[PDB]
Amino acid sequence: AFDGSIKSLLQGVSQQVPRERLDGQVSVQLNRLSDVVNGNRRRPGARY
Amino acid sequence: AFDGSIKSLLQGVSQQVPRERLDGQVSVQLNRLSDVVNGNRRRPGARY
Amino acid sequence: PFSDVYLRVTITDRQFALPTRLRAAVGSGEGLFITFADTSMGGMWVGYESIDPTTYVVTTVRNVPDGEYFVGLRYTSVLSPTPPLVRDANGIVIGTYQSLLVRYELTLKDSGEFHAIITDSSRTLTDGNYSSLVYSSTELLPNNPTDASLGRTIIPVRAQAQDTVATFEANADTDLCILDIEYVLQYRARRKRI
Amino acid sequence: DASLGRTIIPVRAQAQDTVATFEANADTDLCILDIEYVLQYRARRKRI
Amino acid sequence: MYSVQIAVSTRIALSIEYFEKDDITLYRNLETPLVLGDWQWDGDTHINLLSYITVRRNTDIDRAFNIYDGGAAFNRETLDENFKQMIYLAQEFTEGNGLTGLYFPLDMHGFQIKNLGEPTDPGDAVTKQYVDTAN
Amino acid sequence: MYSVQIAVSDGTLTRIALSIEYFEKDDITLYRNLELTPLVLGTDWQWDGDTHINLLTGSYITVRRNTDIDRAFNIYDGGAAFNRETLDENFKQMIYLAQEFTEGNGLTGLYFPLDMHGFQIKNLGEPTDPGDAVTKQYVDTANTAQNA
Amino acid sequence: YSVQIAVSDGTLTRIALSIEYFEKDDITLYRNLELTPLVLGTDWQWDGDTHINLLTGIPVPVGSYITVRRNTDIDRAFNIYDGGAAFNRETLDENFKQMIYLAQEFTEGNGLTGLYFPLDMHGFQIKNLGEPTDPGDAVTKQYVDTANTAQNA
Repeated sequence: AFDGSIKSLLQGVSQQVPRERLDGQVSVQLNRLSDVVNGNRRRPGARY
Repeated sequence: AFDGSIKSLLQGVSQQVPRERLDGQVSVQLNRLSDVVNGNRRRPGARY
Repeated sequence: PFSDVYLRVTITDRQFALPTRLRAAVGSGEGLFITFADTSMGGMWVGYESIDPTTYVVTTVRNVPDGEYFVGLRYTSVLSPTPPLVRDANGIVIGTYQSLLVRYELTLKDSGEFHAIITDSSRTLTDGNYSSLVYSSTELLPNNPTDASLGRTIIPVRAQAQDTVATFEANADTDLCILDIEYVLQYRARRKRI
Repeated sequence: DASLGRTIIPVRAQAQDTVATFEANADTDLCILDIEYVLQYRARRKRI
Repeated sequence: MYSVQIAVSTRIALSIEYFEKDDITLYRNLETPLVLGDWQWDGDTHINLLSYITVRRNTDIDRAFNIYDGGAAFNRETLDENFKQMIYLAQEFTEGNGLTGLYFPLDMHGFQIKNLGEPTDPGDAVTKQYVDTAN
Repeated sequence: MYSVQIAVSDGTLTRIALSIEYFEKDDITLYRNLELTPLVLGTDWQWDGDTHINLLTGSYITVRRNTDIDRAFNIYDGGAAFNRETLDENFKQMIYLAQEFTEGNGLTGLYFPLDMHGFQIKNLGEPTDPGDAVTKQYVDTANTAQNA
Repeated sequence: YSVQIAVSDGTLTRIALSIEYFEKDDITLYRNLELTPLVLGTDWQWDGDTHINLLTGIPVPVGSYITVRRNTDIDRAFNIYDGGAAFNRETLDENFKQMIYLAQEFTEGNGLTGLYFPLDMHGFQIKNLGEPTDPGDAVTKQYVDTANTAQNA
């Protein structure tokens, strides 16, 4: 058995077949942030 | 066990997660100098 | 707090009046959410027991002291990675139909319990809650938030690599920050390449 | 229709003296993601 | 005693503890409980009446007071309250407060039963009833 | 009430609908009318839908619930992730046990003299063994025989 | 779980415990059919933590038996967090084990000591009723039969 690691998660959504997606693209994102420095975390709440 | 060395200390402070910081950046600096040629030493005193 | 269109309100004797701008949403399936607003326990979830249909008065769960609190609505934070790939020296892709995925490794900077679902072309494989906070961590105390400053989680898959879909949900007061992802891949070539 | 699968075809002939075609004129699609082959070549002297 | 107490001949001093004033009920002379407003509360530890008197305590059993799945607060007071309720339930059913029958035969291990009442319908008889043969 | 259910079998009972709540399906048992030997699963009754029981060899049927008493269900190991259901189940087990015991379902015997402050026993049953209690009927009807 | 009995053939002098407990204060001895426990320090001793040694009438006559009983604290929980108790895994495991023990003791009839409501036996029978000694006792069989047969003539 072998191991590995996904390069990054900072290129947002994509809809191409997995053979051609660039490095960092993901399949689904919703109510998240693509923030650098802090990572791929949740968005804050909306204030009234 | 293995060994290693930090590349340099001449890029000042940063606030990104360690995965993404560039080479040479540090976490905290105060009353220091980022001086080349002489290294990362303390600052001189203030004269009246 | 982790809620939408939230307002501040005072609670006395485990009762308060529902603000006007949330009556319409809660009446159409939206989920009411309450949180602490002050002191060390700030940000923690609290629940309710009933809502009077005529006066819109709300009664909270037992043992909540008088003070300031927030009130709002919930939302979800779905995410779904992309399946791994095998790539040789020159960058070509190989083994799309001859590889099997065994596991995921997740590193989290801060998080609580979340929900994970893994499914295949025709059946479900994995399901249930996961967390990175254990019973022997000093981070777990009463009257403190239930979050861990650093941890890891492991999830089994046991299926073909590319015929899979993975999702992670979280709709509670705790964050979900993903720093890195790792996997274990079982692939075995039986002839040289040229 | 099948969401994912594979097929194998034997040739057994000289590599470059061949012609291959794939036809389809029915209600089902035909999407080709990748193609692979098995080649039998054996050098008997070093190169230089 | 922890769940019940008995007074033998105006005022009754309660020594037991309770969660709410609704869990307390009264009975008189091995009787239907006395309807309050026959008795009424006078302070948090005295009962005013409007032979012997018995007091019984019965905490709620349908549900646990705090459910952490339904959003119950995660602090010390809820754990303490849950543990106290659990201990109170043991104090209650340990003394046979609510027992009213059995569905399985009972073995006394050779001991004896005392202070039994006379039968009216076919049941168990006391020694005195059998002693009164006098033929 | 909570842990015991009964069902009269007047010429028609072939299925029974459960009204009690149980921790797991393993805790259910059946007795036919008064026999002390429980019915055999797989030959006289079979589960249908987690809320219905099918009968295979057909008066009243009785249903019993008996939760485990050997251990607490969850043991909090030092490497187990924290959750709420793991506490809810433990707190539920104790309430189930208390409900079972308050109805007298699980009692089996005594090692002390039983005290009663003047109450009675109603459905004592007919003594067979020499070391048993005597009902009013047994003694009353015996006097007539020895009074011919 | 909570009760142990030993029947002596004429040489019983030592007993090996086969039941667990929280503290040594919970154990007591009652001989065979007496309503008074044996006095500690004059009738039996603690030997280590696994054996009990008799001191008075150590050779038990034939047919007599010794019984051991257990009773855990019921007044309060061992650990109260609001009273300064630390929060660990042990403080929860012990709290739950305390409640388990009280159920184990009750299911064997070692704890119940009274009744306040008439019972309905639903047709079941009592077996070992003992023998009457006072007018308020429940007369058992083989006592009515002897009395009735003793006056046939």
